Amino acid sequence: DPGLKPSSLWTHKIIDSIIANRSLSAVQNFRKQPLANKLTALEDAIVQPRKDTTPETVAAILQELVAMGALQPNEVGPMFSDLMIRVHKYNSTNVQNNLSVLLGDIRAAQSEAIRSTNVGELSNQVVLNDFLSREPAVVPQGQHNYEAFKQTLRLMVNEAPNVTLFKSGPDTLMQVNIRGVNTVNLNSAFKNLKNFWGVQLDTEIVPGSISSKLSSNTRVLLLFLAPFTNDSTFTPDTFISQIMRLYRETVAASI
Amino acid sequence: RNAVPNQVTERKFLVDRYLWQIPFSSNFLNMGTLTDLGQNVMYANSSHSLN
Repeated sequence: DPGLKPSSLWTHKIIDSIIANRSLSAVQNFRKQPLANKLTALEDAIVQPRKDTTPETVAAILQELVAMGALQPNEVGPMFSDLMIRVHKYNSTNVQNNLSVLLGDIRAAQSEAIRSTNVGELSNQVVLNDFLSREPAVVPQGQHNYEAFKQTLRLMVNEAPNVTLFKSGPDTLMQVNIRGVNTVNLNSAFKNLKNFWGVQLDTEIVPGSISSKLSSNTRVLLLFLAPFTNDSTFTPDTFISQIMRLYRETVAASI
Repeated sequence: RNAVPNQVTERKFLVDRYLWQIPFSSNFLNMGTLTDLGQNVMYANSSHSLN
């Protein structure tokens, strides 16, 4: 999208995510809401607000002419309001079909670029390179375990046999074939691992209160990446370099 | 030393540049811009008068 599309449409979608397809997470968010936020989602079950898709369809083909290099990016400023002022005047069924056929040729032009190049084989990397983008890329107390953790995570995406690595709205999940607790939230695992990069195992009155703050989410992520690392990895005598040689030898021994 | 007895005292106050605000909430403090008692006027067309 340019984008002309809003994000987080939960005020229109939380009520047919409970009735249709029976989401338990949508129920837990819905009971939490105040009474005013709750009544603005009960009407959208009854009547759904109809949105005009004309300016989103016209702006879809102005971005294609930029993508083909037909016109400069400063020209979709004036040319968009010159094409919307024409379809407001001469609006008819013969025009509304002309927008859809041109829009149908945009998706058919790029779906041919997907099947011929076979980028569906690299569908794991596209979701994953989008995830490692908005990250800070410079952590305090770390930065050699942090760079090496991403490289062993990109290695698991390419070398593991069947990883789906899909995403929900806000975050990115990751599903492997170990049944049960397949899924790992990669986003909330990097907020738990925000402080635990340059931690060294020196200051412990009792063992614990460092390895106990590792939640059950990010502990499973440290279990999936454990066979695909080495000792020529995370810098030695740290906290994360001794987890990854503990979880490696509880998988290489449990065979 | 020569002060008069039976001195009645009396008080007052001055408030300038201020409007006496009365919030419409259950407790009289601010939990939100859209108050809690302000949300419970929606149900069954909810018409109220006051004086």
